[PDB]
Amino acid sequence: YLDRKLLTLEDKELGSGNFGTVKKGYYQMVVKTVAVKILKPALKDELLAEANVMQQLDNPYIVRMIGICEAESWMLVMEMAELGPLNKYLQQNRHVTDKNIIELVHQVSMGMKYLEESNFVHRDLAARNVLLVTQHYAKISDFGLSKALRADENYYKAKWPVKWYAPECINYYKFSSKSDVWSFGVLMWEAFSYGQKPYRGMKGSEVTAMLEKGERMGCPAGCPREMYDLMNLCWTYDVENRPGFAAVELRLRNYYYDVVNE
Ligand SMILES: N[C@H]1CCCC[C@H]1Nc1cc2nc[nH]c(=O)c2c(Nc2cccc3cc[nH]c23)n1
Repeated sequence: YLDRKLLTLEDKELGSGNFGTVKKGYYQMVVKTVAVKILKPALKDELLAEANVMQQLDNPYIVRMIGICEAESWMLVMEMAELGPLNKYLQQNRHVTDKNIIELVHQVSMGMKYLEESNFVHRDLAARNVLLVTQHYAKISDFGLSKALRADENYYKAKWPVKWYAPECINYYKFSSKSDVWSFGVLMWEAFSYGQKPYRGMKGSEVTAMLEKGERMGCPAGCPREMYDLMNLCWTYDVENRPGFAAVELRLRNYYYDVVNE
């Protein structure tokens, strides 16, 4: 699809994953600054599946794909989020206000509400997969594990990011928008913890044991009671009683407007 002659890549890598590297580039559309996933048979199919998901999505809070290019390696060219991953940003900017964190996490809930309405499951929702366009504009990224739900099912049956996964994912291998809501609760905890890793010092098996005991991570320092209450609701054990994204986004929206009033 894209013309390799129209793409100029920077040598430095922004990041990496088993897929390969993420590099900054420029594409001749005006010129568009881009982030490019560069592959490093199954990997090619995985990148094309990621591209196929992104092609179907159109929302202000989800990273846009520009196109694909088959050159020195398969490349997935996407819009650039200049400020990078949310967890890293907050670790480096410890004075971002609680109001600003709520604004950003609410934007992610708006993107996830759209994803749920579209019947896609993200399956890797975590602060490392929320990118900042500006200090006030967040977008969801990294659709490599995402799936388009079948017309007749509300779940996808499957190394996993265990600390972000709901009990039904671990126990029954079933991934739904409600499974993404559980991950969104962990993402909220990460955001209010300024990008600290969740379940510090614990093995995945210890986390599963902790959750089975009805125990949950505590309230981050300075996190508003209302936001902690929402994280706990996202962490409802029984998938059937857990809220969907419409309910989560509404709670965040109303709380953000309350904060804005001051
Ligand atoms: N989850 C991230 C981090 C883990 C590995 C994978 C990596 N993935 C992505 C996917 C992306 N998709 C679309 N646009 C992006 O900009 C982008 C992206 N930018 C990005 C990453 C890291 C640092 C910086 C600094 C500026 N931009 C950065 N990182």
